[PDB]
Amino acid sequence: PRVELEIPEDVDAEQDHLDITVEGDNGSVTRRLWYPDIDVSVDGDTVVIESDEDNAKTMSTIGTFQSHIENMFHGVTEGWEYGMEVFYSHFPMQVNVEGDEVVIENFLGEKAPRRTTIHGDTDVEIDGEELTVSGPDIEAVGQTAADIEQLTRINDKDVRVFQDGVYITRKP
Amino acid sequence: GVPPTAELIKDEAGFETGSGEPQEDFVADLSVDQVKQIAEQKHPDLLSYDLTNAAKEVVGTCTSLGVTIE
Amino acid sequence: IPEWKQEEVDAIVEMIESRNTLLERALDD
RNA sequence: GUCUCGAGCCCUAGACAGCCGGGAGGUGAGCUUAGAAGCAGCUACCCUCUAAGAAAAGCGUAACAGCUUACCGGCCGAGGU
Ligand SMILES: [Mg+2]
Repeated sequence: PRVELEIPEDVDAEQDHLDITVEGDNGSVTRRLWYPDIDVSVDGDTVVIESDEDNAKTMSTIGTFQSHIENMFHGVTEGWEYGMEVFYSHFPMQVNVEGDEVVIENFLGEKAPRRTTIHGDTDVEIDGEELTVSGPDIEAVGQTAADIEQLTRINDKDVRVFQDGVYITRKP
Repeated sequence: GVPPTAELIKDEAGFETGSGEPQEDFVADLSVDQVKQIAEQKHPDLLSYDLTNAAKEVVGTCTSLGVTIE
Repeated sequence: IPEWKQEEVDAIVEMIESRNTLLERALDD
């Protein structure tokens, strides 16, 4: 099979070996696309994902490579934005971005601050009760967003009564 | 402004309550000219253009109650 | 060729004298 | 999990899926009931408008409301089940 992806005018992408770098106005994303007998190349204005084999496993990955490249195109132009809201019942939760990590203080009454590190060139902007995770790499942004929700994970007590935490509101 | 269809059948029949099983148990009765009076009343309520199809909507409550037509 | 699609074309061709695919098919007639 | 072979059916008069739009009136059917208006129960389950739209398939409400299913139309475009 062979699937040709036309590159947008805002975007220009180079390639070396198995790595594909995609540059644009919102940033640059480099990804490694490696799978048996699947050749990913740049043919001037199009990105070609081809293979000599047409089996279920090869087809699965050709379609995964397509979505990864189309996502990189969107990332370097419009970008990726995940919106989050911080909910608290009794204890006022202090969410702040201290350095290259987002810190959550006084969660459920804890003295010790809960913290997670931000993945790559992802930016976390906070406007009071709303947080917006943004950046070019969907892998980095999607994780940094998820990491924030996962940071307030509660296994010991009932999640239905103890609903405090930062949750994902908008998915792109 | 115009009252419901279910009440307009009970006025020109003489009966108040319906039945336990419709069509199988006949209670009330209407004629040919008695359905032509109820067709003149409802105009913005019904979506029918002609006066012929306006009568069919009134009969669509009658035979499923216990009303026989003569 | 389904029988209802043929009967619908014959209903649209009738109203031109007196789906967007069934309208285009009727216009070509 | 993956490979191979057969059968039926659907499809460029646009299939399968997804997304958008519509999902309307007589009437909130009748009986029951303080009330029950698709949706507690019983019975019926009828016809207008129309390109569709059940006397309502599933949640939801004290009852409404609200969310969608049927069904119809659009976007899409190649196989689908
Ligand atoms: Mg316990």
